[PDB]
Amino acid sequence: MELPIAPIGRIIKDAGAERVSDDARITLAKILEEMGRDIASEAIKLARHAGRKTIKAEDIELAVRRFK
Amino acid sequence: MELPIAPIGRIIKDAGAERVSDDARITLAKILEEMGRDIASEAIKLARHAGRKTIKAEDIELAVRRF
Amino acid sequence: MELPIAPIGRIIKDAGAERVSDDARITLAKILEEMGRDIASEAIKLARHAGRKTIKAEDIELAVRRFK
Amino acid sequence: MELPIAPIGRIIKDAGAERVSDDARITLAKILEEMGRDIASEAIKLARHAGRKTIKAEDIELAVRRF
Amino acid sequence: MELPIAPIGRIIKDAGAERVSDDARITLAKILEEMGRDIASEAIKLARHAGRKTIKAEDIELAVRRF
Amino acid sequence: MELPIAPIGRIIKDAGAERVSDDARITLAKILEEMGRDIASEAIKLARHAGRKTIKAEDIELAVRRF
DNA sequence: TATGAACCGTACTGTCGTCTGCGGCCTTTGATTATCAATTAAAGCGTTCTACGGCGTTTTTGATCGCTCAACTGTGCGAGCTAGATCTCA
DNA sequence: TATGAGATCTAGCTCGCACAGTTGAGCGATCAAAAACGCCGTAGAACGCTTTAATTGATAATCAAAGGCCGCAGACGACAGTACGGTTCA
Ligand SMILES: C[As](C)(=O)[O-]
Ligand SMILES: C[As](C)(=O)[O-]
Ligand SMILES: C[As](C)(=O)[O-]
Repeated sequence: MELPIAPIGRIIKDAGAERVSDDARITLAKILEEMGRDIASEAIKLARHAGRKTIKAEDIELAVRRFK
Repeated sequence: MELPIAPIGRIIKDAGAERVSDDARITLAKILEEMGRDIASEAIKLARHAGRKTIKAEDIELAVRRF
Repeated sequence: MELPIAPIGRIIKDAGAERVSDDARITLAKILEEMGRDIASEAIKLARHAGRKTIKAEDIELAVRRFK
Repeated sequence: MELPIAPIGRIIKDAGAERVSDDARITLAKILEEMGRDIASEAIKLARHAGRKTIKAEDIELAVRRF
Repeated sequence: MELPIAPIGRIIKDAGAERVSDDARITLAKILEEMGRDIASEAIKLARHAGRKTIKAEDIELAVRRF
Repeated sequence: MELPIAPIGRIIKDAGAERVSDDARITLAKILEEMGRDIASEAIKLARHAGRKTIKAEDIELAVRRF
């Protein structure tokens, strides 16, 4: 669990939530981290397909146009 | 930009990336934050529909199954 | 409708079908052609992400590695 | 090899490809043929589950909802 | 949450678990219930495709093939 | 057969089934129980690998990512 | 990874509450026989679009070079994670 | 509407995110020889179309069976409250 809980809680709060449960925060944390991992994997596959070793923003933006 | 860059960089690195550009990190940050905001909004609408004011984990888990 | 109907009908026949409706054949034709177009499009985006303009088998296998 | 190569090449061309390798055409051919076989099999099982022996469009459209 | 927790806990116990967390029991409960709902839906689609209104064991056994 | 039939029947009913055969209920029961046993076993092996003896929800959530 | 150590947080015994399970009768739906049209297979026709090169040529993909740029030490001020009290919904 | 349940708030104690050069490396460039795709006219093997004709999938109606619903005795899942073996800290 690399992602911190507090900023995500602040996200849910900024979304319009009066009160936010810790379970919701941790859940959204694990979910967002999961999506991050998947998108990262796709971007890596893309960059590796592009003959490059460094992950650029292009790889992320292209990998994100395929769910998740 | 509520989400920090370093942990996300650690995510991309743990995914199998030898080197990661800062632009990629910031991009993935904005993307994850966007998804977070949207999902949070949906969960808020669900919980508000459920007669509750506090966002519980069920609201999140149900909201993510609406993408 | 780029794809011919008869070979696809022969595919359904080779699958184990005693009798095959024409509606089923044309339907499967439109479906397979649709899938083909989608996969081709994805492979094109992948190759275009690369330094190439020509679509190679790698692009096809990678686009099919992320589903139609 | 039930499927012809040329129409599929024309499909890739209609997708927006300037130049297309033969390997890509044959690969996409084998892939589309594979999917065709799988969907056909599923549709056959579907119709066989029913009181019919003939494969109708309904069976295909229902079998394709299994990816 | 239609499914009870205790029998599932007994399942995990019969699997070879010395001690079982309640979170694990509830998790496996919701998961198994989810799978049950999905399989039930598929079986319903199957029986409705078969021109019948009653869900028979055939529909379940065929719906569980997805897999 | 650790799992009860009635709640599963209520699941199939909640899925949209007008009428449900008892054979279908028992079948889905045995299926869900089977999946439960397999997933439980996998989770047990997972927890046994992690240096813990107690099965937590994490082990289940990781075991279900094998299907 | 090994030594403990404080503390979650289980297994536990036992009690209460609900839920299943089951046999009752009934109502509806499941196959089943029989009829009858829908339609799909089989063959044979004509015509098209396949597959196959031969060359001309766009396009790769080699190799080598500055060159931005990401990783990686160390630092300070920021940021989250925690513990406890108070209330606000659940 | 009564009560745990639990989320917000306050404060502070760390924790790791942010940052600034430094060093080294992967990246985009520059042409360049060569794989390799496109073009296109040719021979031919297909797809398509169509009528014969029989197998089939509906329709209709009668029969039997098989869930649904109701209600009851008994099973067992849920729920505190308490010693402790286990987990996750250091
Ligand atoms: C205090 As608020 C912005 O989470 O409603
Ligand atoms: C040759 As083209 C214009 O169909 O990509
Ligand atoms: C005693 As056991 C098989 O439930 O761990």
